[PDB]
Amino acid sequence: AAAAMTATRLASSYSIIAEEKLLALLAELEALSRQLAALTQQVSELREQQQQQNK
Amino acid sequence: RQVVDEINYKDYKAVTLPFQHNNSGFTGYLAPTMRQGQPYPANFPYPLIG
Amino acid sequence: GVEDELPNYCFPLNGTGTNSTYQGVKITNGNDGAEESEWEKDDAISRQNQICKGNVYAMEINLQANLWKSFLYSNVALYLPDSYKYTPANVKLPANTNTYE
Amino acid sequence: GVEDELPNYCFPLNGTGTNSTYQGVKITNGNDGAEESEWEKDDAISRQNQICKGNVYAMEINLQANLWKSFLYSNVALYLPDSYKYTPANVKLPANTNTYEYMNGRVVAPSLVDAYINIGARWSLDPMDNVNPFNHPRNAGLRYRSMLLGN
Amino acid sequence: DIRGVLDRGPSFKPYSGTAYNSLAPKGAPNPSQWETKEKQGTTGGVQQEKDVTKTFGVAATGGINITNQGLLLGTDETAENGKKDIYADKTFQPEPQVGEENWQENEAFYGGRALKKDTKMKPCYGSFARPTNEKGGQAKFKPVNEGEQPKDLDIDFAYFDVPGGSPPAGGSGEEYKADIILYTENVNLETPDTHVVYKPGTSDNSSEINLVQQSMPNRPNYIGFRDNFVGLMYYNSTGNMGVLAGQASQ
Amino acid sequence: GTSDNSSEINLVQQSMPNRPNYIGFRDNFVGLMYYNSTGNMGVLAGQASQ
Amino acid sequence: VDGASVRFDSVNLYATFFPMAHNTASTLEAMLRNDTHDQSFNDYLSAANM
Repeated sequence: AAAAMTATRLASSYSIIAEEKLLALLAELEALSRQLAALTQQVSELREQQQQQNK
Repeated sequence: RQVVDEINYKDYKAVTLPFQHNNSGFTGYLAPTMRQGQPYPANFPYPLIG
Repeated sequence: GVEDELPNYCFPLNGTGTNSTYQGVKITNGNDGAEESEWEKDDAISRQNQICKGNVYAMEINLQANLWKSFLYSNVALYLPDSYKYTPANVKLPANTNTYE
Repeated sequence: GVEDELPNYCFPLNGTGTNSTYQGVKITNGNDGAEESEWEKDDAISRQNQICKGNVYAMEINLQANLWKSFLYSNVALYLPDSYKYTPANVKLPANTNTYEYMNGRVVAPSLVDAYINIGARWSLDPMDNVNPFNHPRNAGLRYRSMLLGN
Repeated sequence: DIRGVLDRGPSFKPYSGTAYNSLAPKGAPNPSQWETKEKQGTTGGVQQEKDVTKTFGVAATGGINITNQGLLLGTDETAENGKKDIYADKTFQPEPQVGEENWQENEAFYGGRALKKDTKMKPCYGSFARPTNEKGGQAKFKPVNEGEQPKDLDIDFAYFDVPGGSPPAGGSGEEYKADIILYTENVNLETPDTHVVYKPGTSDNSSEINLVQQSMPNRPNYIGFRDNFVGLMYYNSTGNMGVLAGQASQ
Repeated sequence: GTSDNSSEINLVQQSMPNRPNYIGFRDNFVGLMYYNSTGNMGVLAGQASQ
Repeated sequence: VDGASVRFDSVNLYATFFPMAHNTASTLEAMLRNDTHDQSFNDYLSAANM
């Protein structure tokens, strides 16, 4: 009877991205990319400049 | 109130609103419009007495 | 205003008020076209079962409004000053006013 | 529930809808067997004798059920929150929910709260438990001052 | 704060009236059938078969055309142009019908549901039938099985053609197929409260006489504790009194 | 039908009355005077030392 | 959800006393009844959990 009551009680108890974000994101990436390409040139020149003076 | 026990009672079938037919054939179907239908034994309100 | 949205209907005593009588037919072995449906002796035929075709006969009545009108007429409507009440054409009344007649 | 125990009948205006016609008969001195009638010329031999050979032509209606069912609809069914009520296909409605036009074309199924819901109980309908009860034609504290200004 | 579980007997009924088909006339018979003998023959050909049975078969819903499968509610997509009725639940839902319009609702073929002769037919007022499938399908007894297993539901088809048909079917007799179908089956018919007042005959088996059946609702009867709980705890009885003695002197 | 022209199809019209909607002033006129709104508040001063 | 539960049938409290001469248990009780010295313990964790 308690088990039957316990059996009774246990059961009884129981997005779309806006273009504003995207267009801003693309511009930031291009801005960083152009800066990154510029810094690569300076480093590449620096290695050549030392290399040629040593040679 | 005492509602029907859905768990500890076999042969219990959950009938939603647009299928239960009590007082059929004498009252409108899902609308306060004309009376449409065929007399027939009711099925929705489960008995709780007798 | 009297509150009423559900129409109230009166239904016949026999349940459906039907009058048309049909006869049983058992659609046979072949195609369900216009032939091949033939009757069988298993069902009644001549006074065979009558089936209501088409919903129950019925007639409705604005139940709530009728009570409101009836309450008005038995009440104040009858108690208006005598200048409004008119005597019927084919009846006669006593001359004096203050009398139940 | 509805305190109904007697059928309520509705009768034809003319007292009886039966329209049969008959003719008088004058069974003679012989034994009342099979061929003793004479149908004397004292009654309507053709038309006028109209008699209802059956019973009267009443039709029934549960008077008590309709009143309680109608009271339940207007007062507790039309005020359900705008998720149980649907919109008929052929009727167009405005956009915003607040406008009076919108909450006047969406119907509620009578198969909702009806004469057979929570029978014999004081249960307040749970769908409209969190619904402002002071917005009603029964808000007698309102229509007193609604009609005070006039009509 | 006594706390248990009580059980009001079968006599308990706290609502005056009925809950099932309360608006139906007190005497409207359920659409059903009654096996009987029908008098026929030129000089006597009485034949006990499915005679005047199915005497009430009120048919509300209509369809385009009746086939040997069902009612064929309406035409569909080109992939499957035929759409019969699921005789499990949506064979003929008793609520909907043709049109929901009185005028101009003339339909070529109608149909409905009815009760087999096995079910002892009772007045529509106060009749209940526990559903068998969650799709709203009315009570449908599993067909009589000896001891093996309950198989698919019990449903039968009955077709009723109008007796007066002038056109022969392509040179045949005066018969035709302009008819109305009826989904007949047995249900768990039971009246939880209402009781029959006027029973014309003696037996309750379905028959033409037993079609006449008027049943007033059961007499209401409330059950509950008494006021202020009188009588729940023994008072002024010498047999069993109850005490408030002190612990020490008792 | 999805039309309003006169025809037999449109002969079957069933119309319910619009649900009632009373419109009057609030009890005790709660609302007709600005109370506890900083944008606009009353004043009762002595007209000499304001 | 699946398994069953425990079911207490009887609970008893056990307590063992050091058998001490009544001559010195009265003296020890006399000391411990004094206001100056009384037992004092602290929770080992000694923290306020949030």
